[PDB]
Amino acid sequence: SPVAVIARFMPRPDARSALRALLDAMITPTRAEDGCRSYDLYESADGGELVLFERYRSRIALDEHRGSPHYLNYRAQVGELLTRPVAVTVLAPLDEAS
Amino acid sequence: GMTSPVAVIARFMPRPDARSALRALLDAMITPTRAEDGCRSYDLYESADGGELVLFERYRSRIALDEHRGSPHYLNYRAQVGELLTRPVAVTVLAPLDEAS
Repeated sequence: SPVAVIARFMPRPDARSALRALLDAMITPTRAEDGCRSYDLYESADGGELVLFERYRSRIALDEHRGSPHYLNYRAQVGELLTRPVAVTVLAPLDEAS
Repeated sequence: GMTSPVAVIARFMPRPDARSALRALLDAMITPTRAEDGCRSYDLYESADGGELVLFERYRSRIALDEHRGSPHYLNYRAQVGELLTRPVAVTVLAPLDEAS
């Protein structure tokens, strides 16, 4: 049933701070979603991308996240900060210990 | 720094005929890698579109990742993986900014 997402963000150099702020504001409300198992934020070693790794209980839970007030606000603003669109990969677990 | 936790995303794009072989190769990594003192997690997924297999790995330190990369299981895997794929493994090393316990 459960699902995960990798989302990769390549900010414009002048928009890195704004991107970090936008993603920072997602963490609390997203982790508070009934169907969110985890939601973690990283920077690539080469510093070129911020990466979110997200895990949800079901496809329904992921749909709900994508309709949430916090998500909608983020989605309204994120595109304008990036060199290219968010690279999103939805995942289905094959062997996830938890 | 070197004592700080790290994560790794590794993406694999098998040839269609090699998919079950790749799954078996990656499966064999799971028990010994999770057993590493320094491995926090090591989880296998497939992409929603079925084209990729993806490992998400978390290590207690960069040192632990280096230990992983020197291990007998890793070296066996490294010797064989490329031959199953349409392109080399796509590997990203990650530094946590906000990773919950």
